[PDB]
Amino acid sequence: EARDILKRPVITEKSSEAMAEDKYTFDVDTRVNKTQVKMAVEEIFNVKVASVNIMNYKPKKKRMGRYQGYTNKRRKAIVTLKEGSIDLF
Amino acid sequence: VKRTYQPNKRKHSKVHGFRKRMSTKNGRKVLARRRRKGRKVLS
Amino acid sequence: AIKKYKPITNGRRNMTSLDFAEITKTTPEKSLLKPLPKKAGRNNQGKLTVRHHGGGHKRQYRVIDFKRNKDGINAKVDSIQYDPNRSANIALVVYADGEKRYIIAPKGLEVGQIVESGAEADIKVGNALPLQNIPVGTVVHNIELKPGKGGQIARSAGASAQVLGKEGKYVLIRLRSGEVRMILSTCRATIGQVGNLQHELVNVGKAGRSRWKGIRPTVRGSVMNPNDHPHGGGEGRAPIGRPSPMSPWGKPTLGKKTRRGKKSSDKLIVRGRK
RNA sequence: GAGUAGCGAAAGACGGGUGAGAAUCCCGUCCACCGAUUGACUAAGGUUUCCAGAGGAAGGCUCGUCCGCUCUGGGUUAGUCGGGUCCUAAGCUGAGGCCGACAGGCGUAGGCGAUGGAUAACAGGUUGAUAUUCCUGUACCACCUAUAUCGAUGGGGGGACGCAGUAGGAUAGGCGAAGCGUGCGAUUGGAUUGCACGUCUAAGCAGUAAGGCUGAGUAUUAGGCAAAUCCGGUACUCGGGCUGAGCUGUGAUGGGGAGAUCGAGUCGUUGAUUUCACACUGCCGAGAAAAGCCUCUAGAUAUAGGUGCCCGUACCGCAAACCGACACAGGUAGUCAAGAUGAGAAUUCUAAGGUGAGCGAGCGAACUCUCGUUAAGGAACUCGGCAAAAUGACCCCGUAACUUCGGGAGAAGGGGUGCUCUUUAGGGUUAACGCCCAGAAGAGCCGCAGUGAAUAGGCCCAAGCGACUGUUUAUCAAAAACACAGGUCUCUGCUAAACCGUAAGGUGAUGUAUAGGGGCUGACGCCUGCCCGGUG
RNA sequence: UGAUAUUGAAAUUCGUGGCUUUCUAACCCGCACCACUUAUCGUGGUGGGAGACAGUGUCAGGCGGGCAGUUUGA
Repeated sequence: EARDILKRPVITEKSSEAMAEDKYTFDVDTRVNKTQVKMAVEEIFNVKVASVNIMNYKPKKKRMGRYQGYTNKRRKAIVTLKEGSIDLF
Repeated sequence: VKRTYQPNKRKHSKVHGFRKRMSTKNGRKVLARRRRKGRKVLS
Repeated sequence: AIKKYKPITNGRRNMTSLDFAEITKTTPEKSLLKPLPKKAGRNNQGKLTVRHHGGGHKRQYRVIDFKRNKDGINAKVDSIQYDPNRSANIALVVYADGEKRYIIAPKGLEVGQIVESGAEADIKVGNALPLQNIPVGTVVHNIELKPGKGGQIARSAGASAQVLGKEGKYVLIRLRSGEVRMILSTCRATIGQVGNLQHELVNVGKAGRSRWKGIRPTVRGSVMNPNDHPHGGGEGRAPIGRPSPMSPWGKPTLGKKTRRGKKSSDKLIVRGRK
């Protein structure tokens, strides 16, 4: 594990403004805690984490020829760093 | 004028719903019936 | 006695009330109270099985001692108190150990005097003891019916019975309704009359004061329809066009007797009177 | 049918701009409308309607360059907010159990279950879209590691509770100031402290604080399922604790400001429907439980660094996002709520803030609707004064029969009410001045009219019915019908009668003949005659 | 409301049968105490009360608009 916890990073306007500070955003597994997201970011990137905030997002409607269908439900986590940087590039 | 049907999330699931249905021998008959018709929602 | 009101309003025109001059304290003893949620004439199934019961004031149950058990240990009356659940007042008696419990207050006990139980006590107001030890001609109350169970007869305000005779193991006695009956000689009773003798001369006065007591209104059978009552139907006002008046379930309800035969108390009762 | 009915309550105008196209979109100015709400919050319910770019097929009762509509990109951050890892009520379930053709019904211990009890965070800044959640500052709570005590699964205390009434202490808020800050100073006849605004900042810590409650010691022991130093009794002497709004400091040396990097934050007075608080007094209708919490014993062996999970969090929310098939004149719990006028949360006009109603332009026929006025008469109208008109506030003088002595009563019927100037008695707060709240007498001045607008009973005489407040045919009947307080008859001795059910289990009732069930009558006053042959 | 089954014992009495008494072993107690046991359920033990009655099955008679199904000319 610890690579099942993290799925992919988020890259938008509000997230690039957050890594002007030391705040990094990922999209994580929908069944994990704060304390697993914190102990998985150091095992992968070797940083020192100061905090983790999590959000649950619900499925959104989406049509293609006016159809049924919902997007996946999401869980994204903002981690603050005390020591280091994550160059996700 | 007040109308019938003032909605209520918690009343709805306690009077109609899976666990209520599966509690009675006649509620399991409802759910069997809807399965052999092939309804997409059973409760 | 009976506080009478001035006719300031049509509501309080002819309305009376007790003065409560006997009640010494006005707050229960906290360690002797239970909750009493209303069950307003509705049974297991949730259906109304008794008419005219409803929503009154909220009440707590006080734990009354109807079987006087502590024998040969004196008790001093500490307080006379108000009980919402019965028509009589109650007394708090402190034992010589430090054990408090309520008692139904007799007609003539004041705060301070002592009481006691058992088959060796004085024949005076407040005492309890078996019926073989009571001299003929005493008025008693709180009379047991099976030994050990507790008293069941003569527990309303102003209620008493007096001993009449003695058989081998039974005892003759006449109840408040004038019926004569023999009770087993091992069943206790208390000496005196139940207090609160002026409870019956109260004039309730309002419709809304009987709603405070928990009584709900009565519709006469005559003003119903034929699917509701045998008395329903008719042009305007009608007489009872039947040989006998009937109840809302169709039984005869004036003069027709309802006590059931082959009872084990058919031996024990001597002179009948309702 | 027919280019006919309708286009769903209410005010817009013009200028500029954008565009292929403008009454309808965006910006501006003026004008209007709500303001105990057409404002600000927040439950429920709805589920992406929220935000930014782009679009004009359909939806929108017109148009549309626009949108709650279409397109593709985004947006919801918590040890302390609300819920779970805490408690229980009604109810719902229930090992064994009891009952029953089957199916199953009931029920014990034990569990589930808030609309209640418990429970540690505040102020400021910030985005197009979130914030007691992010950021800055300052906190508090639980646990963990470094550097006698624990204590019931059990006992006791506590928690812990109704309704009404008045007085008081505070504080929030409002108001006024030649108190002081800032920023103006007039082109219409005048004037120049003259005109407008501003006048402060938490939790936490540690101090003292109106008010409210109330003897404290020692010895002892037949009770609290065993125990007890705790509780409950008894005998004795002798007669300061535990709660509580506010206020002061200091926070924090910062933060916010009417404004020009600097920048004032005084005094007086009115004051709550908030808080002290169900406190205190009174009444009878006699007013939850359980845990946290504090003790008792059965028993048992003080600074320095860290750790803190899950779910909700967007937006609408008296509404075009909710229930009414609609962007529908209806319905939808709770909190906040300024100024003038007033008893007022009434009335009329305004503030903070929001809005101008998703078809218009003309013309000013009949007839229909909603509103205003009317000579002379004044109910002649009509089934019927139906509808309309008239009364209407505060003050003073006055007031009939009849009565159950309470009433009738605002009975009736009259008079006053604007402004200016003199002089006159006091009552809140303060050392005074001040600052508020009220009165009396006189002399004048103006008009058709002085509660000059708005809002605010028409009265009287006599008769029938029901005493009275109350209830009822959701959607043609509100009453003389139903309730009722009181009266009477009757059944019922307790596993009570009565009622529900096949029974078991229940209600009655944790009641006990001054109690309970049923029939009739219907306050109170004076009374209630005859018949027991027939039916019960 | 009777007969009969569950249902037994001893006596007195007048005709092997009935009647009435009394006794207790069956049956009953929404009855006290003690265990299971944290328990106002239940089951078991122990005292008391009642007792061959009552309750329960089968068969029989009365009552029975409380409730059903129907008829009520041309």
